[PDB]
Amino acid sequence: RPFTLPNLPLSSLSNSRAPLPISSIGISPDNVQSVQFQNGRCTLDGRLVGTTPVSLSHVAKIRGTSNGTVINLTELDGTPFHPFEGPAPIGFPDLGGCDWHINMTQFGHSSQTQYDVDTTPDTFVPHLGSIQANGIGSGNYVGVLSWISPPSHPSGSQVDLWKIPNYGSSITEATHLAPSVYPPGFGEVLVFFMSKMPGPGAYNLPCLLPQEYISHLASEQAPTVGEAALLHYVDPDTGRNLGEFKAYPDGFLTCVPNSGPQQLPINGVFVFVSWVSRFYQLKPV
Amino acid sequence: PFTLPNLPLSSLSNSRAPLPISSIGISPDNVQSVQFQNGRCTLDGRLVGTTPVSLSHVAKIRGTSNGTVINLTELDGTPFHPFEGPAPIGFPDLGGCDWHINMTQFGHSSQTQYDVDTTPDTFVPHLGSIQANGIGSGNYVGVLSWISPPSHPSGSQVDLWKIPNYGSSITEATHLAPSVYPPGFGEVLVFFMSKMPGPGAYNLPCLLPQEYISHLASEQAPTVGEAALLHYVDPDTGRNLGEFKAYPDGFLTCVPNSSGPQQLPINGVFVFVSWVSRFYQLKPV
Amino acid sequence: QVQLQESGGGLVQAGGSLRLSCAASGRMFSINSMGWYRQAPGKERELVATISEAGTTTYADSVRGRFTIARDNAKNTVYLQMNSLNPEDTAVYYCNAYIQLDSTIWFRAYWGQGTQVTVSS
Amino acid sequence: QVQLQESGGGLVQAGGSLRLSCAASGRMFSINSMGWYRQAPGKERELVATISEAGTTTYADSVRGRFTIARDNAKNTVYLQMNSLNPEDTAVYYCNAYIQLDSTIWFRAYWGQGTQVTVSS
Repeated sequence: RPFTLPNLPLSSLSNSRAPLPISSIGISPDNVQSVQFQNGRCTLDGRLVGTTPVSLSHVAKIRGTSNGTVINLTELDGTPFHPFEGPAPIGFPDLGGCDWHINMTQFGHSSQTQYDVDTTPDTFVPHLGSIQANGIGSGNYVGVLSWISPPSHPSGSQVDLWKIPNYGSSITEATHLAPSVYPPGFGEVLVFFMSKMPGPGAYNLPCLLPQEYISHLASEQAPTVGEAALLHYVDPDTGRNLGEFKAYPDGFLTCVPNSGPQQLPINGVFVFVSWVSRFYQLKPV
Repeated sequence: PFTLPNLPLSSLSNSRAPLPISSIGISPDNVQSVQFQNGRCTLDGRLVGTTPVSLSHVAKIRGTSNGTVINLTELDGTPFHPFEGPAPIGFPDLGGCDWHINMTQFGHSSQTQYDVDTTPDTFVPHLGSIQANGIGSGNYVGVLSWISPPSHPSGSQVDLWKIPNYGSSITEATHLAPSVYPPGFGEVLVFFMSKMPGPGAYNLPCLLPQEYISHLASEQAPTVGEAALLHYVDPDTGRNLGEFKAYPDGFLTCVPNSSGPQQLPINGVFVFVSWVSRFYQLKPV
Repeated sequence: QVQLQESGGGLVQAGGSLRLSCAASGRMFSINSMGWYRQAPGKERELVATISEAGTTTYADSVRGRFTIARDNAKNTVYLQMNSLNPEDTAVYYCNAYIQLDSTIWFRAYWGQGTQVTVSS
Repeated sequence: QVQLQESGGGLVQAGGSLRLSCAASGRMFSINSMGWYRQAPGKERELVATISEAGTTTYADSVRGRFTIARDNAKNTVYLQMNSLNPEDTAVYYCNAYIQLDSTIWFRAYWGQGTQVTVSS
């Protein structure tokens, strides 16, 4: 089974951490080394990691029953959530460094309600299936992330979407997160797919893989016959190679900037060239 | 070679709203043809109607309100050009109901519910304009959140088998995607259903899951036949649960056996078997 | 194209009578309720009377008893017979219909060009 | 694991003084503000005092002037000196800290076991 990536322009794909279209390619700031996103995580042979779902209709969503004080979560299909198999139910939002505003609707009832989520209080324990209701009346709901705002705590902190929230523990390993992703070094930096997120600010949500890439990989289940996949970022109109890229088995892309990838057009297509060694040196973009 | 995604239906999404697929169904007796504008793609990957590649564009709107009218654009902010389609890409195509769209803004706080009646003379999405109905001036992005019984004609029941009138006195003036008809000889159209929030047991049908569409548009497989014989396979056992036909225009059919396709499990996978004639007679499910 | 053409109207002394008609033409699949609306100077468009395909009637309280709505389904024509007209009936009258362009499409509201009715003093 | 250990508290006559301390320990990556909260039986937990990593303070209106919050950034320890105590200050006092477990994760609020403060009259 030969390895392939979707033959679709990036500008036509979606973010994997929220249902938003991809608007740019980017790299992290200097002070951002590793990232530990729990959504948008899939290996090159199609194994989903963290809370990543197959389809975008599960991304950044919640489902549960409120009693006025807490929301007891379930999985999005209504089946019970079993703790300690992951940090949260599949599709749960993983946006740290901000306050969440989730649009809640119901099956069989009218109207929508804004659910304001602070991810810092002791009540916020999604890994045990419980989060504070914060005024949401009793009933069964399904919610989707609608917009974000600066985190309530620490007061005055700026939005930082390079982080994931604390899923409710004093010990990092207790929540069984997907492992962190580090830049390989030697000039290679992580490649992120950005989307503009509604809210009172110029919010740019980074993710490691487009959601359409994830469902493609999970469907293909191609054997990872190498340590890294050499890619070409191709302009579909011209056919011209705009830059060399490497995709690693854990499910992330890297490149060597020359100014660099953030100046690349977003209407290009990633094409698999060949399997190469992890030490393959890329030409600067 | 032609292929369909190797993913269970229960993990994919609807193509007319960002909702997970919950069942397979057939239309009621009184429903012959359907003219959905979303969820339309040919077997060789050509998008039709208002169908987008990604689910992050499905059932969404973007435009600028002035207090009285919302002037629509494309979701990326580029102008919508009339007479190239019935509406901007991704515009909702749910007829027979009232729309409740959650509107947010880039750079501003809060969300607003936008209540849309699709029958008044103000509703002309094919000319890029819809009534603001109280939404204050500004640029917004909105997504369908929940539906309710249509306000006009008063007392009519929700009918999601229809598309709205996009604003014209002549059908041909709106340049719609052509209707889809049952091929006959006992063959009935196969629809992928999703539960839609609202005060009722709303089931939203679509002709293809959104993940099928991006797969077909990515693969661009030559339609080397007049019809594609499919098997609905249980992924755990591998047993064939029913024969299906996929037609080049982008829809599935079957021959029902009380026990039929609506009784089929939703965790199965559609597998391409071979190219057959349009008149290949299927075995009842 | 779907078109609604109104006939009738005009000037009449207070207490007199006038009749309005509205013809529906064009390629269409179905017609639901039909009705009459009016707009006087300084006010908004208001409901006068509506008639369904079955024949169920709705009347504004201001015209109950005086006005009568009728419809000939075979000709897709709705009629409004106005009796005992007063100066408060002076307005521009509009025919209205909810029409299905095709089997697959939902209803849309269509309007006539508008007919002036003037009651003298 | 993150741990908050409190010391101090106890019984005091009205008008007297008490001192509270709370030390933060465990594996962590960053620590923001630390503070003191109190809760009497039949009431909710309310803020008493907060101190930032820089040293910026917030006080409840009911304790402004009487209470003093201090912090030893090098030891990750917060201190509370309560003066001019009244019997209405009787509650269980809890130290609080917003701690970042790792560089990749956002802050979380952590609490101590609680220290009883009883002011007689």
